[PDB]
Amino acid sequence: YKHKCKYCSKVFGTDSSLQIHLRSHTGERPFVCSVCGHRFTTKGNLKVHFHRH
Amino acid sequence: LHDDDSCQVIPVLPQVMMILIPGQTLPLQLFHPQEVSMVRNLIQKDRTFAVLAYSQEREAQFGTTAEIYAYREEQDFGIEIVKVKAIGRQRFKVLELRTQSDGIQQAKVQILPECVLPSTMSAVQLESLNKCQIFPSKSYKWWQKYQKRKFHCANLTSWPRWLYSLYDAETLMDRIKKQLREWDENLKDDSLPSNPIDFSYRVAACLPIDDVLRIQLLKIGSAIQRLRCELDIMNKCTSLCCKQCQETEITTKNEIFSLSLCGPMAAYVNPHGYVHETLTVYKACNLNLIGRPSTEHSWFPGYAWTVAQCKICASHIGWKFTATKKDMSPQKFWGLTRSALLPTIP
Amino acid sequence: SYNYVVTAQKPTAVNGCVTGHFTSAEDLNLLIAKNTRLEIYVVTAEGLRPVKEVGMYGKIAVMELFRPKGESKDLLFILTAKYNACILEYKQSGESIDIITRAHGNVQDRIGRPSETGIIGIIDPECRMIGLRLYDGLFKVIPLDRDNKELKAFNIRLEELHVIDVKFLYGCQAPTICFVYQDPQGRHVKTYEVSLREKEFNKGPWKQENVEAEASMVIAVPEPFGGAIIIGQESITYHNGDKYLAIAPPIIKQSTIVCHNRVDPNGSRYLLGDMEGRLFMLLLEKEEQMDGTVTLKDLRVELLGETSIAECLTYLDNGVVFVGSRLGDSQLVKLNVDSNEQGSYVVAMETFTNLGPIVDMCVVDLERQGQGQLVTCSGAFKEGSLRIIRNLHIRTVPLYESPRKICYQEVSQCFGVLSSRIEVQDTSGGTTALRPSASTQALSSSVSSSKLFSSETSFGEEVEVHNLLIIDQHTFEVLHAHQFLQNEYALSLVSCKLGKDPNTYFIVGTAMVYPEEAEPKQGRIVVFQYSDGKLQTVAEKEVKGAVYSMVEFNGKLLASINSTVRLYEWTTEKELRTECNHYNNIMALYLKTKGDFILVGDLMRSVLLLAYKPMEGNFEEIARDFNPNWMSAVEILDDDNFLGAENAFNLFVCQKDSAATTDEERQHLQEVGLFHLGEFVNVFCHGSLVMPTQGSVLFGTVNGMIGLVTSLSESWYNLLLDMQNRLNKVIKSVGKIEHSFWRSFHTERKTEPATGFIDGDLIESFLDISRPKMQEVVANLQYDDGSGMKREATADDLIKVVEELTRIH
Ligand SMILES: Nc1cccc2c1C(=O)N([C@H]1CCC(=O)NC1=O)C2=O
Ligand SMILES: [Zn+2]
Ligand SMILES: [Zn+2]
Ligand SMILES: [Zn+2]
Repeated sequence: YKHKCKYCSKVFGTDSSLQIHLRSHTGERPFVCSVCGHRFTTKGNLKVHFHRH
Repeated sequence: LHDDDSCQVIPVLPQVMMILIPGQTLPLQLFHPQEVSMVRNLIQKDRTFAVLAYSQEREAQFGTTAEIYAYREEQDFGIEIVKVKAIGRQRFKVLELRTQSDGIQQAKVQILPECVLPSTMSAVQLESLNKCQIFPSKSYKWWQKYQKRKFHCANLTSWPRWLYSLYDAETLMDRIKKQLREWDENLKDDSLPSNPIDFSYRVAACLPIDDVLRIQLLKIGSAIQRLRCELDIMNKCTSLCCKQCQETEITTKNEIFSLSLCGPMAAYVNPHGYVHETLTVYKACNLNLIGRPSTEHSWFPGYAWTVAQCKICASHIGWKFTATKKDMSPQKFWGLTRSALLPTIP
Repeated sequence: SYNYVVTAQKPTAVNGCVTGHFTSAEDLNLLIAKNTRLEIYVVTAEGLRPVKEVGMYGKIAVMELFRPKGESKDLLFILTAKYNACILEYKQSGESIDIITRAHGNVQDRIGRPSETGIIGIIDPECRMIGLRLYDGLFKVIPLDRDNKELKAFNIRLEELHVIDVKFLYGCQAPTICFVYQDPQGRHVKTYEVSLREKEFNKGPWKQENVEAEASMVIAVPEPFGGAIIIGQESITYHNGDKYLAIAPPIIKQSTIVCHNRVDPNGSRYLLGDMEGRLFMLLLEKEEQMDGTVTLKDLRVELLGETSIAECLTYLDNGVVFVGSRLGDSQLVKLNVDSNEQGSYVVAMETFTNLGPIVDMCVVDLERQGQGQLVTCSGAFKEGSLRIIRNLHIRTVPLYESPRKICYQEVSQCFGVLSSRIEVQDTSGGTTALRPSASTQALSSSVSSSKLFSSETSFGEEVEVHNLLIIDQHTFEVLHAHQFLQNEYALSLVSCKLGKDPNTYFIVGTAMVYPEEAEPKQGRIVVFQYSDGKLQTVAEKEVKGAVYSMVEFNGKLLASINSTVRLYEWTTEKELRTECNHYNNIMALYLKTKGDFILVGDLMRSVLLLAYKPMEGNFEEIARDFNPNWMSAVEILDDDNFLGAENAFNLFVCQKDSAATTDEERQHLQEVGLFHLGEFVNVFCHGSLVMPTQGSVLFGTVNGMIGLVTSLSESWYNLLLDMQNRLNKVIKSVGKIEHSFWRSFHTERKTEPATGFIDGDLIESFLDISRPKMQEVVANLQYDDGSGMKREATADDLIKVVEELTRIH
């Protein structure tokens, strides 16, 4: 609805609060399916899997 | 409670993708303001909105009114998140769904009536034995007397008593509730409704069935027909397969058990507002695990979850749970999502 | 399509009988209720003299006589099953006998659960009010004032919802109710004073904490004593205030007392009937005291003898009782002071033909005259019988057991009947009979040697033993009785030739019924021949379900198995081989055929139209109509129209849509006719009892009524429908009940006006009215004769059209 995080999809009020949080997703496989909890390494990987739900 | 056969215009929340059965509860999490203000205006007038039962695309032909009974605001991280619980009420067939400027589509629906039928013997019962139609109620020799006395007057028709028992509501539930006691050890005879209408609808929301069977029961109006169709599913569809590849058996009915007080299949919600009817089973087959167990937002406290997928088509079927302490039993079980399953007849 | 329904034989079973002084203050009347008919007799010295028979636009549900202060003779209160209330009076002007309606009204309540123990209607001894038990939790009170011609009433809130039986007590300071109810803490008797002033309940004279588990009957004992007698499964008690008696006579423990009748006005002798036909005398031992009082000392029960299975008893006079029977013939019995050598005080005087219940029937031309006779399985248990019905001549063949299905085998010149008798587990291995019956007394006998079903504990309960009986078509002597397998339940029966085989066989379809198993997983289709006086099994096919229904289908055998419809072929090796299966979601109870079309139906009025495809060797579903409601019988009127019998006592006709452009439209069958018959149809049957209209379907019902359904032209239907409205303006209806209300399609929840059906009984009564009323109904009535102009109809024109319609039965 506003400033969504690219990895876990959680939305934040401002872009300030978003990158305060975006530093939390540091890991070897950072993108999370907002339905499974399945984790992926690239944004596209998550996109394909997300659209198979 | 709307009127019967009447027409009403009822708002429709566009995020909902769930076939709601009367009496079943629908949990929701809403971030968008249009829908948040939509819930707030409902909690004043009627509290009811319409939940369409999708065939999917956007093709819906029946649905159910849903009534808000719970409401909680969390204003965390600068974003107003509203969690609201609804309960399904009356069935309807859709007439026109006019989509409105803000987004919420309005629906002209015809409120479906509930077909109540008299006993199958009320037509033939001899007036001299009306005086005997009330029994001192509850064993399986007891059920042998109930049939010999309730259907004594079958001797005046061209059918026996045992056929009439197969359309007797009271008999159908005792048979249905026999098998629910197999899925739930925490299940007392009083935990189940006594009305045949409400009882069929509760069983409708409890069975792990795909949308097609879930819709088919909604189209059924007489409770007798609902109960028999439900008892039929329970008996024939012993096996549960991957709804995607359709030939991969994930688990069977012998493995269904109840982990929480809420039964063998309750609606859980994940951190981002997705609802999962999660059937808890002992053993499961043809599943690949993904990742290492995590405890974040674990629906069953004390257990760590792990994503599970079909070995064949790689679809999402559910999660494997493991005990994080050691004194707990089961030390392991699987939470299977209902949208992923397809009951089958071996 | 448009249909015409006429009664060929009026309802014969009795559902009521009261005595009193309805015609003369000095005469003793016997009033008999026959569903829609009311009969009046006067009790004589020789027997019964008929006085007047009438029909109502209703099913008579309450029939009681009463005499409010200042009335010459007794009045008649009648309530119909659609809740038409009325008070009637007898008025004879020389030879003009007429039942006039002193008051009338409908007591139906929009709100309300119809009670489990049925409609109860009681009147207080002082004729001050009519008490009605219609719905749980309420009590309807019709106050009896000479200024209440509309029967306006009110309700009283009843705690205690499940009420068993209720009566007004005698000798009370205020109108008092006495009733037995059941709540969680056992079964009880309680009393409530009824205030017509405050229109509510006041405290009752007594309330007895607990009473017998199965206390089912409340008898109010008259003014010499007071109080009430409660009767149950094992005990008979008397309650009044602090007085109490109770007996547990072992003589009544063997069956349930289900009707009673007070003998004398002081209430010291009662007749009790049970479900097996025993007739008892209940005696109240009175003790004459030295002051003026009388005290009740004890209760005593004596077995009088045997009768028909009694729905109602009524003592006439001079030791003559009338036995009203639903399951068998009604009787006049005589009671004698000294019991005969056999130990019975009961002697038969007269019987009355009761065709009901007709559970199966078939039309035969035994006399080969192209006439046709109706042969029915009727009655149940020891009342069971065949009845041969002719144009109305009724012959009776006692069976002393329940016939279930019948069919005719012309080549063998005999009948084949599926039958059921009750036997009770013996102390040895087996089960011994209750009485000698057709099954047990044949010329030759056989038992199934099948052993197809090789892998419970009966105690002393009842079991059903099923037989195929071969009945000679001329003597009706049971030529052979074949007993089926233990726990086998014979369901369907057909006679026919199969394949290229010149033999005519009896085919029987069954189910294996075990009390542990809810739905049957096993059945048999057995092929019998019967050629040289002896009955031989010609192969048997095991099936995985109940064979509910069977039809000969174009030299093949069509059959239902649970939800499956299956076509069977007859090989040269004389056995059954499956050709094709059509699996349904509905359970295939009803199975009717016509050419290549097959009609399938279940108990909830799901109607299905399959068609056999000769080029593909398969079945194809043509159309469907589901409408949740109980169905009892169904039949094919022609390739396009299907007739059904559904709740409550309704007939319906669905049709294949002629306005079908979309394939969705062609797959739904439209309802084209609705009608309230007033009877519960057990079997339709194509055939006619005689030598304009097209088709002839007979049907038998539970009350023994036999009706005929035929189809009309649109020209004829439209005309006779105008007549119905015109005859209804001139025909005086007994309870002042509208015909259009009575024929309205009726559920416990729905009522829709009748349609597509013409009441043939109303049409035929055009001939019985006089020519002033006759010329009144024809006035301004245009008529589609051969000439394309529609001329006014003369009444003498209409005598000719109705006289032709009587010729169909
Ligand atoms: N932490 C995340 C993150 C994204 C999606 C999910 C979760 C998560 O825990 N669940 C489920 C699956 C496992 C479980 O028991 N509870 C949940 O909420 C998700 O769908
Ligand atoms: Zn994030
Ligand atoms: Zn996913
Ligand atoms: Zn798969």
